[PDB]
Amino acid sequence: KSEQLLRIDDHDFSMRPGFGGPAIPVGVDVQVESLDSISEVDMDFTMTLYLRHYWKDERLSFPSTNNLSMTFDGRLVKKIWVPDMFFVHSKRSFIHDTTTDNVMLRVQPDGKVLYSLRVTVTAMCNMDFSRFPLDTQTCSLEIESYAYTEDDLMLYWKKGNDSLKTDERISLSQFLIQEFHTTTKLAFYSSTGWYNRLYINFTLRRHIFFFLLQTYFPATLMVMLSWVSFWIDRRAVPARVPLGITTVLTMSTIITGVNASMPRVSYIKAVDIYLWVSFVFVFLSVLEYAAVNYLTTVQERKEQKLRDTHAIDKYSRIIFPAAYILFNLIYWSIFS
Amino acid sequence: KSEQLLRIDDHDFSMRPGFGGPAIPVGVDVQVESLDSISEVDMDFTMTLYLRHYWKDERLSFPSTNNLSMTFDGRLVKKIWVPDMFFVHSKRSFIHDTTTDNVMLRVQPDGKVLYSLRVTVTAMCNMDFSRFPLDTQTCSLEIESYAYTEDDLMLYWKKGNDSLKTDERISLSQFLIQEFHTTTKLAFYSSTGWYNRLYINFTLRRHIFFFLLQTYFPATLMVMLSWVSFWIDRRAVPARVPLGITTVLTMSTIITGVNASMPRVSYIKAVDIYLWVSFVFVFLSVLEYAAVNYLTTVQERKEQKLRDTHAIDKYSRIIFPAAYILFNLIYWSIFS
Amino acid sequence: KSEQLLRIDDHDFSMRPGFGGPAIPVGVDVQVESLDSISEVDMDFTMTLYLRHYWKDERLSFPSTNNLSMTFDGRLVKKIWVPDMFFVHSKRSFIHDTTTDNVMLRVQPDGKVLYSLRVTVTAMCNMDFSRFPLDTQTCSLEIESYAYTEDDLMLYWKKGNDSLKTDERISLSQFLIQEFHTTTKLAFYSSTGWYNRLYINFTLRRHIFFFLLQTYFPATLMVMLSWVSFWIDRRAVPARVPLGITTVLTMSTIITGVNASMPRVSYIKAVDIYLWVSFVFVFLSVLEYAAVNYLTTVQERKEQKLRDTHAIDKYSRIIFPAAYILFNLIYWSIFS
Amino acid sequence: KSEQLLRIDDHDFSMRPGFGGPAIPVGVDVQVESLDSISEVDMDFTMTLYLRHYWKDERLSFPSTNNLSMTFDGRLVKKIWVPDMFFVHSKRSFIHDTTTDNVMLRVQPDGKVLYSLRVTVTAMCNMDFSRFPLDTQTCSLEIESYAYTEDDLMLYWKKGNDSLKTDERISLSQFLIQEFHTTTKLAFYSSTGWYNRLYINFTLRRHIFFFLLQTYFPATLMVMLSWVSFWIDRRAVPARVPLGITTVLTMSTIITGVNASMPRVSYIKAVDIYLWVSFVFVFLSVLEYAAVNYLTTVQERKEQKLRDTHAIDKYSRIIFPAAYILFNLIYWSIFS
Amino acid sequence: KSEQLLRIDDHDFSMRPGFGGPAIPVGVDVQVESLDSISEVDMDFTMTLYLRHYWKDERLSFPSTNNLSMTFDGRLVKKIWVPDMFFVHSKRSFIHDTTTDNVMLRVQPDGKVLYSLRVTVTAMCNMDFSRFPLDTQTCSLEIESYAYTEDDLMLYWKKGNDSLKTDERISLSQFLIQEFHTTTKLAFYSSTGWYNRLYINFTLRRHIFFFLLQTYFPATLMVMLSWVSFWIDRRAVPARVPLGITTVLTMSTIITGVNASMPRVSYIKAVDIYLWVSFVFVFLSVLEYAAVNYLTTVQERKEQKLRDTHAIDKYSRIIFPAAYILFNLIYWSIFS
Ligand SMILES: C=C(C)[C@@H]1[C@H]2OC(=O)[C@@H]1[C@]1(O)C[C@H]3O[C@]34C(=O)O[C@H]2[C@]14C
Ligand SMILES: *[C@@H]1O[C@H](CO)[C@@H](O)[C@H](O)[C@H]1NC(C)=O
Ligand SMILES: *[C@@H]1O[C@H](CO)[C@@H](O)[C@H](O)[C@H]1NC(C)=O
Ligand SMILES: *[C@@H]1O[C@H](CO)[C@@H](O)[C@H](O)[C@H]1NC(C)=O
Ligand SMILES: *[C@@H]1O[C@H](CO)[C@@H](O)[C@H](O)[C@H]1NC(C)=O
Ligand SMILES: *[C@@H]1O[C@H](CO)[C@@H](O)[C@H](O)[C@H]1NC(C)=O
Ligand SMILES: *[C@@H]1O[C@H](CO)[C@@H](O)[C@H](O)[C@H]1NC(C)=O
Ligand SMILES: *[C@@H]1O[C@H](CO)[C@@H](O)[C@H](O)[C@H]1NC(C)=O
Ligand SMILES: *[C@@H]1O[C@H](CO)[C@@H](O)[C@H](O)[C@H]1NC(C)=O
Ligand SMILES: *[C@@H]1O[C@H](CO)[C@@H](O)[C@H](O)[C@H]1NC(C)=O
Ligand SMILES: CCCCCCCCCCCC
Ligand SMILES: CCCCCCCCCCCC
Ligand SMILES: CCCCCCCCCCCC
Ligand SMILES: CCCCCCCCCCCC
Ligand SMILES: CCCCCCCCCCCC
Ligand SMILES: CCCCCCCCCCCC
Ligand SMILES: CCCCCCCCCCCC
Ligand SMILES: CCCCCCCCCC
Ligand SMILES: CCCCCCCCCC
Ligand SMILES: CCCCCCCCCC
Ligand SMILES: CCCCCCCCCC
Ligand SMILES: CCCCCCCCCC
Ligand SMILES: CCCCCCCCCC
Ligand SMILES: CCCCCCCCCC
Ligand SMILES: CCCCCCCCCC
Ligand SMILES: CCCCCC
Ligand SMILES: CCCCCC
Ligand SMILES: CCCCCC
Ligand SMILES: CCCCCC
Ligand SMILES: CCCCCC
Ligand SMILES: CCCCCC
Ligand SMILES: CCCCCC
Repeated sequence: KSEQLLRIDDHDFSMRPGFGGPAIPVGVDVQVESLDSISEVDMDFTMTLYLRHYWKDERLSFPSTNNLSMTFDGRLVKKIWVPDMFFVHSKRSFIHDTTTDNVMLRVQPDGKVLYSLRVTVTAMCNMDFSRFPLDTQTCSLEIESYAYTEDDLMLYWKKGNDSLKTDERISLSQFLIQEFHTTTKLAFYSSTGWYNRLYINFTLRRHIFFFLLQTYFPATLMVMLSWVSFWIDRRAVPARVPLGITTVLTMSTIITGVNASMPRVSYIKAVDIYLWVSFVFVFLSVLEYAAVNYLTTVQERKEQKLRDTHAIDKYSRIIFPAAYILFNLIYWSIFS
Repeated sequence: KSEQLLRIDDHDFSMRPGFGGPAIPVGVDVQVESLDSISEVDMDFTMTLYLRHYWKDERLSFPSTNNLSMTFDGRLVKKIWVPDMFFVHSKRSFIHDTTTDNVMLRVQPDGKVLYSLRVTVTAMCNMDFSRFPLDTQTCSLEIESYAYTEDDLMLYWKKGNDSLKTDERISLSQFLIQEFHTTTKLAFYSSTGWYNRLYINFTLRRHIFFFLLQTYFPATLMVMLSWVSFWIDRRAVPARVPLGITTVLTMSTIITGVNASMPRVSYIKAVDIYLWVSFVFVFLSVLEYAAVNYLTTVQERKEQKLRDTHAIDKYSRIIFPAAYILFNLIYWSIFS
Repeated sequence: KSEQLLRIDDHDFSMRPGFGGPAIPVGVDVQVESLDSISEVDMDFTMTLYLRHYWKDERLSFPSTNNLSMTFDGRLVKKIWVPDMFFVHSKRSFIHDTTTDNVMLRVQPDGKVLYSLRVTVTAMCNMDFSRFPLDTQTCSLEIESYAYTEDDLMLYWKKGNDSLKTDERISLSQFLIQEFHTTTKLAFYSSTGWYNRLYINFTLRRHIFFFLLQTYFPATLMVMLSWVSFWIDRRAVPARVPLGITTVLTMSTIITGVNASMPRVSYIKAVDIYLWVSFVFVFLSVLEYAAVNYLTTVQERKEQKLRDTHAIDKYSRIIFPAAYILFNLIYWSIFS
Repeated sequence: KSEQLLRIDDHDFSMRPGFGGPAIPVGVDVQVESLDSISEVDMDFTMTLYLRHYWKDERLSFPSTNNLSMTFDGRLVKKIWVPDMFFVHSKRSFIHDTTTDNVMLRVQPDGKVLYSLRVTVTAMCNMDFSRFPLDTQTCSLEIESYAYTEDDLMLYWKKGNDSLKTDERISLSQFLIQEFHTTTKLAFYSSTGWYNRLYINFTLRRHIFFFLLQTYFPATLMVMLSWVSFWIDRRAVPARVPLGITTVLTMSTIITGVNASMPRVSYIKAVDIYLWVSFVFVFLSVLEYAAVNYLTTVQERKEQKLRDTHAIDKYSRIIFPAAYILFNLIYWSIFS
Repeated sequence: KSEQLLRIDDHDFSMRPGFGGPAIPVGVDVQVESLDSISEVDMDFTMTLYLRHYWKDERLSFPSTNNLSMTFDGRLVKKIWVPDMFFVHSKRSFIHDTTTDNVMLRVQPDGKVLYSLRVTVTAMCNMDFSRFPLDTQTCSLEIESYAYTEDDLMLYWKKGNDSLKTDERISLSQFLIQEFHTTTKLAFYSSTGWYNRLYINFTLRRHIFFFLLQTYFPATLMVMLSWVSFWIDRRAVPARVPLGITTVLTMSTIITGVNASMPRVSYIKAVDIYLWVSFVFVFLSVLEYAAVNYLTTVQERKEQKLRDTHAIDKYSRIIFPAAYILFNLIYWSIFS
């Protein structure tokens, strides 16, 4: 029996290697397999990855006539000491087990150990959508030991920045992913002490032109179309009135449709300001003709009692486009 | 073997410490890690936290030549006595188990024990939406012992109000969170007796300006736009009629769009009252013109058979805005 | 050891108390903790409750110098006999297990046993929506023994109608709950025999005024608006035609919006009849003006070749409202 | 101990009864409790039922001084031989386990065994939606042995067609259920051989009148409303043009609303043909007036330069209704 | 006992057959039962299948007086050596277990083993939607050993291209499935070495005519309808203006409805280009009449101060259709 080469019953595996002395170093490597999904309302993401550990334990040394190592499955894990990593700020996770548990142990003759497993994790990520759709988000995944402080276990990336590998075909449906890198930091708990923590960081961006074409284009077109009425003769009331009222109706339907398809985040975003200012411009163009119609009727009644283009139209033809251009300049300077 | 220092087999661990005498006190600490989500249709919320227990048991004392403690994982729990806490009014919960069970036990040489675990819980929260979107909600999470009354187990907060800690970056997408504090209260069950219960309280609020801009602004603009027809000549029937009918259509589409985007709660809310009163104001503007046109036709026929502005318009120009302003004053005094 | 006071190994716990003789009575109490959700499409509801059992077994009697009882957790269950209750007509259920299994056993010195557990269950409920939104539903939850007939186990409510308790703040978001009571009935299975079954009954109702305001009010307003054209001069064709066609469009949008927000039940309901009759009334008013315009053109052309209000308008002004009022009287007498 | 009356340790229970000889017959009965849900997009249904097995095993015979049988729970199943049935073409399934496993074994003194359990299963069902909403679907649930061919195990319905029972109040929200019956068939696997398979068959149908009223009625009404313009004076251009364009808008909104409420099946169905032919009829009536108005203006200009009802209208008044009637006759003869 | 024929206790089954020598060959067969679902936003598919393994082990040889084989269930798997296959790039999977584990082991007298199990797996699939709805996707399912490299275990298809069988009734609701075939390829890991990998490939396509009729047809019809105004007398302002503005409103509603019914993928697709170019064509025809009306009013004012068809309409009648046809030719040459 191979479990008789390792003196399982001659040693107590409830304590760490080197217990009572200096801390034991443990190295970590990670390979990212895929990004499964992202949730904007719940503010989390899901990832599948390979996790590997490296450490040395003299109690597992065995004699050999050559340099062949021995490989074991998940059944041996319960009989020896292994490091207890967990994912910080996660919501749910599990280890894959088809057709059997995806766990491996490899032991060298001199006592070096490799421990590998395949896991799926959902972790939290705070997001800010004030600048939507020109926003940028940064996310991270954190690893830490649950029960051992830095006095007992020393956690580090095995090969520095070379310890992170990502799949060539990783992609998301509605985001672009870039800038994977690794960092470390020390954390404190008043109950127990200081801990090492490892990080995996990346960035997310959207496709700008899609949102431009879907949202900003129709609003600009409707605002420009409402300016046509300033060039129609003022004597055609049944032509001037329906134009303005139907433009207002169209702008309202567009705004409702746009709201129906965005993530349901209930605070003011950058796209909302643009849409509601355009709605005010279309509203003001209808009141402009109401003032012209009233003053023309007043003059005709006074002339009849005694017995060309109105100035408001001429000034509107200049004022409305200039105001819209000035608003656009300020907006795109603020929001880049 | 470390389990031989603690005389596990020399004691019965189905009974509480101090059995037959005074109740054993147990202290509790809580650290809130995140708020995962909140559901308005089912009226519940989800939370992840650390739970910690403190107590003393002389049966676990072991000799030591120094003052170092021993740490064990979840495999020891089944061999000793531990407190049986549960969450009152909860719907589902679980303990995280990747890469192993997130359970820890630490024993001092004099017999003091610390018991810590990491858990996610879903709990019920009754809410009232009569004043939507100006409503305020209060929620709480409750802890109690399942099998021991106040005569056997004494449950209390370990450090008073300092025993509750919350994450620096706790947030929700559609709510504002504030005012965490802890309380205690005694509960009675007729079948077994009196129990101590612990509480964690917090408050929720919405972003008012977003809802103002999305809902109250368009309705007011449409109501004011319907008043333009009072200033247009009564002889232009093909201009006066379409304006009113199209304003009614626009108001109806806005109401349908707003209804589709709110949580599906089937009773009358504050925002419903405002919207349907504005729909009546636009409705009454169409009947006013119907009366003006009918009386004009009757007068003209009477004059021709025998062989200026109508008073209704002059009165309407004043009466409609004053009534709308009075309604707004009453509404905003009642709903603040 | 506490399990040595009870002669576990001296008795056979695969058989019921009193085996071979009269049936053993078992009493039941239920405390309803919350109603979690209800689904109209799948016709089921979810509930959380406490379940308690009472019976006597002399094999569990133990000597004592006093009258104190002993409490055990869920680990003792597998070593003794317990009743096997199950929920009839259920779809899924589970027992809570955080931080440990929510199971309790208390044994009296004379052998009386109390068995308590906390459970969540989803159960079916047939619903009929023919009278929506004026419908009323009755539901029940049923309890029965799986393997013992009435000749072996006798099941009853321990304290009659006082055995059911409900929470003071139990509520549903879209329903009103009323009239909790308990009942019993005998059931027959041809393979095994007769069984006792216990029932918990309750009733559900809706908020009528919300549905009235959301659905019946706008349709009535639009129907009344379509009658305005009967008072407009027939010589204004470009005002009479657009009014009718726009009213038809508005009614269609209202009907589509209402259908989009109701439960997706694919058969005719009370509200559907009302909406489509109002649609026909608005449709018939457009044909009315088509007849008036055609006859007027014929009359003028005949007179010119040969070289007031039309009666149809006068009669329509009376007939249409009378017909609508008659329809309303019949409808609301049938559907209350 | 009842498990010592049956000589458990004196027999090998890894081999079937009668091993080495003729196949052992096993009878099956089924009782259907409910139909839980049905998914048209994923093409599956969910069912809850009781499964009962009958067979004889002489090794389980025990002596008795009377004719009583012994009852056991699910704990005995692991110690004897039982048949290994499974559901063919299923997606997921489970056995209910509250308050304990819903499994029963009843053994006669002479060795006859009854094995009963309560199970929930999700099974696939291929559907064809070409004739929606006038389509009919057929579904089945299949039962087979996993590891034994017909040379070892003979599987059959115990009581012919009387072996299937259904609940008196089984129903679905959007379908009607009918025609339950049972069949059998032999199947071949190249790796192992022949197997017996058992079937449960039923039929599903829709409510026709609901779909008629929601879809076919409004489209026909709009098509008939477009014919009104043929009877209006050709000189009323601002009355003729908006009527046609608004009818087109109403029809388009109706089609979009109807599409939004159906299951998302991406190929041509029967209702799509009707709606899009009606849209073409409304489109063609607008071009008809564009032709009449153009020819009228050409004639007037020619006569003025030189110094009644148009035939197109007269012929359209007859042609359009006749073509629509003919289309309806063909459609309802093809789709019944 | 049957397990005493196989010398279980005489062998170490933690090591592979032939340890220390050449690699052991393992053959694989697959039968596909169904395709359960597909998610375009999350980019995965779900499959149910049978997996079979073939290999030889001398340690399981047993003497026999005939040539009959023995069959075992999943309980024997834990006592012998079996291959550890897993699915590469999978998100979740499980093995069916109703009414017991769907696992079979059959052993020949000479030591040949067949190992069969039934599993459901969800695997990722990168998709590209640039050419939607004329896009084509290719998918694969991958099988590999978790712990043994090519120096220990040789993995191959048992019968080449004949090792894959698919159900005759495999189908999807919204896709067509075709071209199943198998391949192999070697993969390298820097940590451990070289592995064999097996592939199963297939292709997906859509129903083109459905999307043509639902999307491209209404947009083309509305573009053609906007050309009618070029043939109407320029002096009918209340007929020309409403036609254009209502055409714009109709096109906008169509675009919103189509966007609401497509998968939520946030980048530009082929259908989006066609729809927004058609919207521009309708927008430009409204400015065309704005120019004609202004130039006519200027001329009449100049002539009055001093005391037929306008050319723009004549040229528009030719230019607009030619440009649309040219755009269609270029678009359909690019996207096939
Ligand atoms: C249907 C709509 C949008 C309105 C309705 O009334 C309007 O004012 C809008 C208009 O687009 C413009 C005007 O021609 C219209 C008409 O008389 O009825 C209709 C027409 C077409
Ligand atoms: C490799 O194995 C041989 C025994 O064959 C041993 O002598 C040698 O030291 C080993 N080398 C290493 C690097 O372990
Ligand atoms: C890893 O590389 C990144 C590159 O952005 C760098 O920022 C980071 O400091 C590096 N970490 C280490 C440990 O070198
Ligand atoms: C600290 O440990 C020493 C043992 O070296 C012990 O004698 C001493 O009492 C301990 N101090 C306290 C405060 O427990
Ligand atoms: C803790 O502080 C909160 C702060 O509002 C207070 O309400 C509560 O009473 C305090 N509890 C105790 C025990 O002091
Ligand atoms: C109460 O306990 C005493 C022993 O202290 C016993 O003698 C007596 O019978 C008990 N009475 C009851 C009612 O249990
Ligand atoms: C209990 O009270 C309810 C109240 O309506 C009644 O319906 C029921 O029949 C009563 N049962 C008994 C056993 O008294
Ligand atoms: C019934 O039991 C009696 C003894 O109680 C026995 O003699 C008889 O044979 C039995 N009959 C059957 C049909 O089991
Ligand atoms: C078939 O079984 C017989 C035993 O009756 C045996 O002698 C013979 O060798 C077997 N044949 C083969 C091809 O293994
Ligand atoms: C299996 O069949 C496919 C069918 O096209 C073919 O492409 C492939 O080369 C075949 N594989 C082998 C190993 O022949
Ligand atoms: C058509 C409305 C948008 C006008 C501005 C063009 C977009 C410039 C934004 C650049 C983002 C990097
Ligand atoms: C409240 C935080 C800054 C957001 C500013 C919103 C201003 C809305 C203006 C809309 C104009 C119609
Ligand atoms: C836009 C219509 C609302 C005008 C009144 C403003 C609301 C006043 C109360 C706001 C609560 C903070
Ligand atoms: C049912 C609770 C009282 C709420 C009062 C609603 C009154 C709304 C009137 C709307 C008039 C159009
Ligand atoms: C406005 C349409 C409803 C008119 C009838 C009034 C409601 C009567 C039914 C009341 C049911 C409680
Ligand atoms: C199908 C069950 C009887 C329901 C009768 C509904 C009749 C509605 C007629 C609507 C005509 C506009
Ligand atoms: C940005 C990737 C190429 C897509 C170009 C889209 C151009 C659409 C033009 C629409 C004209 C209104
Ligand atoms: C905001 C007030 C709207 C009503 C004003 C109507 C136009 C005024 C013409 C002088
Ligand atoms: C009537 C003079 C030209 C009108 C267009 C002015 C455009 C303003 C852009 C600054
Ligand atoms: C509720 C009134 C519906 C009919 C309106 C008729 C207008 C009256 C003009 C005298
Ligand atoms: C023509 C007099 C001014 C019209 C508007 C009056 C508004 C009064 C608000 C109370
Ligand atoms: C159902 C007939 C629709 C066309 C009739 C148009 C009105 C004719 C009035 C004489
Ligand atoms: C102008 C003659 C009457 C028009 C209605 C005829 C209907 C034709 C259906 C065959
Ligand atoms: C000279 C014709 C003017 C047409 C109206 C222009 C308004 C839109 C400019 C982009
Ligand atoms: C009035 C001149 C003919 C108009 C038809 C032009 C169609 C151009 C398609 C190439
Ligand atoms: C807001 C434009 C109208 C100007 C009134 C003088
Ligand atoms: C009198 C000129 C008014 C201009 C307003 C835009
Ligand atoms: C709604 C105002 C009506 C007044 C008629 C005299
Ligand atoms: C708004 C109605 C006024 C009535 C004046 C005669
Ligand atoms: C409503 C029908 C009126 C008939 C008058 C002659
Ligand atoms: C509808 C076509 C009419 C043809 C008249 C010559
Ligand atoms: C479409 C532009 C034509 C210009 C004719 C002079």
